[PDB]
Amino acid sequence: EQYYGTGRRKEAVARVFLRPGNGKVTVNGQDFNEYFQGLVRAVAALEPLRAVDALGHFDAYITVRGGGKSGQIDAIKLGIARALVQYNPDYRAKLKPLGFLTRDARVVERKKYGKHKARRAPQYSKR
Amino acid sequence: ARIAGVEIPRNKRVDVALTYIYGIGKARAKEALEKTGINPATRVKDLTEAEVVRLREYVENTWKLEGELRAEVAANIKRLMDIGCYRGLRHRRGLPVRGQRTRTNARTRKGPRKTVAGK
Amino acid sequence: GNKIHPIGFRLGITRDWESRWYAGKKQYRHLLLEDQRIRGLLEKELYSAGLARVDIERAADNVAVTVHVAKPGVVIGRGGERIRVLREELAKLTGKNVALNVQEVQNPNLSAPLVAQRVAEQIERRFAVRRAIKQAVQRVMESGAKGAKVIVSGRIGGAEQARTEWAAQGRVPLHTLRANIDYGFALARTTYGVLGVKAYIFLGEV
Amino acid sequence: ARRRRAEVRQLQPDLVYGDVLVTAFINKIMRDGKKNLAARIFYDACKIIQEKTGQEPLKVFKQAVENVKPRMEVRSRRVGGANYQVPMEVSPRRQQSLALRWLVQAANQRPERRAAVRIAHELMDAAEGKGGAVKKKEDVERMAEANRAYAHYRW
Amino acid sequence: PRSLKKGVFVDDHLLEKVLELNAKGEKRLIKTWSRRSTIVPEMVGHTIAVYNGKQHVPVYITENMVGHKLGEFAPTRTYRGHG
Amino acid sequence: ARKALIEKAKRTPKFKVRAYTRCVRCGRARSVYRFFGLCRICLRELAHKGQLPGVRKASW
Amino acid sequence: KIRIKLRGFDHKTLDASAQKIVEAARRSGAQVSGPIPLPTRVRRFTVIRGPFKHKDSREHFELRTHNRLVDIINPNRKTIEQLMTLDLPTGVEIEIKTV
Amino acid sequence: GKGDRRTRRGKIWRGTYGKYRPRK
RNA sequence: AACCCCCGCCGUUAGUUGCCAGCGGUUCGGCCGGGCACUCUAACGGGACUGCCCGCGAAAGCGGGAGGAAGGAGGGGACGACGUCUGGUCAGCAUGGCCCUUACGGCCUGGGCGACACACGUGCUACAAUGCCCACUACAAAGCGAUGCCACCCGGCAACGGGGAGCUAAUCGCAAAAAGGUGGGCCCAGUUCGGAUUGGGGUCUGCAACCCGACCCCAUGAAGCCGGAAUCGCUAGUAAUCGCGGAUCAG
RNA sequence: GCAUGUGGUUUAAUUCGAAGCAACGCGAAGAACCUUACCAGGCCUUGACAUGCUAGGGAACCCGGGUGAAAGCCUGGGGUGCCC
Ligand SMILES: [Mg+2]
Ligand SMILES: [Mg+2]
Ligand SMILES: [Mg+2]
Ligand SMILES: [Mg+2]
Ligand SMILES: [Mg+2]
Ligand SMILES: [Mg+2]
Ligand SMILES: [Mg+2]
Ligand SMILES: [Mg+2]
Ligand SMILES: [Mg+2]
Ligand SMILES: [Mg+2]
Ligand SMILES: [Mg+2]
Ligand SMILES: [Mg+2]
Ligand SMILES: [Mg+2]
Ligand SMILES: [Mg+2]
Ligand SMILES: [Mg+2]
Ligand SMILES: [Mg+2]
Ligand SMILES: [Mg+2]
Ligand SMILES: [Zn+2]
Repeated sequence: EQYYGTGRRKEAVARVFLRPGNGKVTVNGQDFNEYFQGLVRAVAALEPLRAVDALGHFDAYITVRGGGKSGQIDAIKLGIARALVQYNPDYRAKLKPLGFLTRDARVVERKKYGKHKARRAPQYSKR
Repeated sequence: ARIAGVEIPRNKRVDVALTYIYGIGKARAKEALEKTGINPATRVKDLTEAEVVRLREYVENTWKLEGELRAEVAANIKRLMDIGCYRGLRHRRGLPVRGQRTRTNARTRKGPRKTVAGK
Repeated sequence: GNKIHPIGFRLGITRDWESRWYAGKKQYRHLLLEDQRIRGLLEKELYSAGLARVDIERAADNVAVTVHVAKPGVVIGRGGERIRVLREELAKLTGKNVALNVQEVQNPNLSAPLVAQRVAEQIERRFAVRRAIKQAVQRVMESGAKGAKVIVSGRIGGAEQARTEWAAQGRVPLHTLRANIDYGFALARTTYGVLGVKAYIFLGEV
Repeated sequence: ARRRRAEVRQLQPDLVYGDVLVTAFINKIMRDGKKNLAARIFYDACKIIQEKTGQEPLKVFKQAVENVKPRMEVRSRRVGGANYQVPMEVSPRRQQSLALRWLVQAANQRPERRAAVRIAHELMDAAEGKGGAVKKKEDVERMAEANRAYAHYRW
Repeated sequence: PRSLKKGVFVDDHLLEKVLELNAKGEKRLIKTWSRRSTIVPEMVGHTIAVYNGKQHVPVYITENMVGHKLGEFAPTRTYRGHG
Repeated sequence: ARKALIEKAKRTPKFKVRAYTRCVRCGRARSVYRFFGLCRICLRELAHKGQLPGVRKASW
Repeated sequence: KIRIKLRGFDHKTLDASAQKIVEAARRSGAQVSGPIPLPTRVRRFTVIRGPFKHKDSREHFELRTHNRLVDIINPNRKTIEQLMTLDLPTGVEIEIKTV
Repeated sequence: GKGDRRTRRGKIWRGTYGKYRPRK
């Protein structure tokens, strides 16, 4: 048995697998902490799980590529998010007006010509 | 203790304390603790006298340091002076020697900024 | 000098490249250099034939020079006499398989660069500056085009004060991509100097 | 603005405790986005505070804020020939910034050698009534009053 | 500076006027336009004219002016001041 | 483009260091792409006629 | 068995070209693993719109190398000639592999 | 430092490798 | 304004050189069998309209919400109207005209655009403890490369040199991402801050590094403890901060 | 402090142009000679380049020496195809 979700956020992609059992999380083999060490947004990825009562109800098989661990953790989170409608198409009620089903459509805007870094422009006295 | 003709910073780490000579930097130092095998981590104040001399001879006799080195260097240019060459004419007039631009900038080599009047 | 070239906008949007090949990094540099000889000789001569759009499709060292032109029998001569003179004068420059065709400019007012030329000619021809440009446009919504516009742009009529002129009609909408418009840059030469000319035609939204 | 007032930035409530105030502080520590630092800066100040004056570090924060939150300010302005520094009351949120703003700004002006340390002290010292935190609060209620001479030009 | 894995450098036409007037125990002023070359110990005591832009400059060659290139003894421009 | 100075770069030189490109179409070697044998003025000017295959106008 | 590599400029011909090819390797005696979209490559050119001084106004061009790749499993002698009697796209360059 | 050459990031900045930045 | 591209969701065609959820084997390396699920990979389509609800309103619109990946144009790009400043360049090219044409035209070696009592305009690194430093430890996107990218191997403290496997490039390589993480050293110091300017030693490109190069190692360790009056940028994945890349080009 | 443009000076020349915002890391998305318009020297004169005209010799062409800073110049030899 396995329930899967599609998790994606800002040039980083994450894959989620929800089996019934414990609450151990393997993200690219490694434990949830041996991959998200002294980092605080870490334990936040699990949030979409704990607003329906099930940390200890399911296991976590994980895979990620791209981005940084935040942008992964947002995707991991968005993965456990989607993953729960494939188990309960009724959990959908609880985790949308709670906001956990959405692609953070936010994205590193393009660097523009004439502008040091897109928005930033060049300083000028003697105006 | 004292070496090269200078009393090195007591209370401080060994490795740092030897930089404080005119013959030694970061490297030539921590390699003289390699080649006299005393823990670089410890303080200059906690040695043995045994472990004092042992760095004294090696450091002093091998390299050229202190008074002798600015002396050699303040001669090695004194050399490049009377030579008539490009580089000597610079150490004299106090303009940079390493070819850097000289319109704008180039301060630390000329002194401070002596201001005039445009037109 | 504020705006943009119309053709170079619809690059594979509502137009097409003339030279349509492939190429490697080794080849593209030289290969193209060639086309700009092909199109320098081909032009320089064919002028009083009214030459328009010059395709140069390419396979394995087979060049494929098509040619759209006002007057196919001033490319030809009598019988097939003068087209041969050139068809090799190109394989004389390439060193390979010149397949130099011919394709008539059916309706001549309904293709810009021609329109541009005859006007730039008419300016070289010491004609009535305005009326040139008026009738220019005139004929274009007379042949049946959606939109017309000509831009005479020199020291005009022989004047020392450099100005510019023009007129137009119909839809001229170069901010609609999906509107096909043809640009014509000409470039008259008269005793007082040099007087570039422009011409835009709309045919239709697609 | 000039088209309407902004809605104000709806922050992520704290990951550990849960206060939205805790958030805005952590960001208001943070420099150059280096947020995994300022989170530790915060959560070591709660190890110090829970263990130097053994109560709930979280409660002291709430109080260390109420106590630097000014209530009147000098919303300066002009007539037509010279301009007057002018007493004005303060918004609900405007407090919550200047609170945390100043709490930090003091902590960096504190003399200690350590990061979460100069937060810990300037968190007790705020919720006492001393330290640079509260000094400034009572300083622009003081320039609210020792400048009350033009509370008719107030807007 | 100049690779040691590739030895010193001197121009041929210039070295030619040196070890022919060396091989005849004489000394004359040489006129060449190379500056790009490294003086060698078999030129010491020669009178050598090097060029800067417009002028051949007097450079009699002594000892410890050894491995330095020629152009170090032939200033290229003129700077005395601004007024 | 001083005419003879397209030619001081056409023919092969005394030593291989002196090998500086130039534009086939105008003879400005100041900003030239050794992929078009062309400069920036040209490359547009031409690209604006679609006379360089696959050269699209960019946007993202 | 026999693998093809199409490298062109359009996205149009390069899809067209490779789908004529994909029909006469089915009728002619071959199962086939389909038309393959590949890691396209971009060479871009950022250039000063102006002749002279006006630098910070700039134009943008992208030359898009488009890579296609189709595999023929079970290549017949009813086949191989059917695909040298199919050749017809103009801006494309074809190549033929075999391991 | 960063304009400093004999160091960790100061190499990386220049782009270079030396005794103070290895090749593993 | 829309039609074009990029990014956001999803469906159709597709399974290599990419991918690994289940099963078989496993030199534990998606390594092999097998599969193309999902990630990706490019081509085409779907979808957002004030459509729904209460309210406000003659209407257009507006405010709050339900559903939705996206909500009132979702973010970003290309896109610049009739005209002005006789704005810009005869130094890309084009050309009226005045002007030289055994000379301003042409070839050449060397010298110069880099000079330096100063002044402004732009940026880099700093002045450091939210840090500097040495180890071990993770997570990127984009682009280039068969006249080149150069895995490893050996020599050297090192730049690099020698030998040499792979790659028409999702298959091989530049490639170390860096701030972050673990562990430890520094303890307010002109400092293990800072990294100028110098002395000497070498490597490389190149006919050739004196003018006038970059890089390595050693020694030198300057100004500056966050900056006068004035003044600049940015309204959200922006500002700041950290690394990678490409063009040009032997360097 | 250094990097880069710039003003002013200096220079045999420091080649050019940019001029309030909208000139100033801008023409330079790569100045050691090259680039190179500049200056000092050694030089070339249908010329590094085009389509030719007339008189006289020469197939094109390829190899070497001498002098030289290089260019340049004086000069030895090999060669003698195509059309009628
Ligand atoms: Mg960024
Ligand atoms: Mg700028
Ligand atoms: Mg010209
Ligand atoms: Mg070059
Ligand atoms: Mg340092
Ligand atoms: Mg396979
Ligand atoms: Mg298995
Ligand atoms: Mg528009
Ligand atoms: Mg003006
Ligand atoms: Mg310059
Ligand atoms: Mg080794
Ligand atoms: Mg090597
Ligand atoms: Mg300090
Ligand atoms: Mg805005
Ligand atoms: Mg970079
Ligand atoms: Mg001029
Ligand atoms: Mg020069
Ligand atoms: Zn050009």
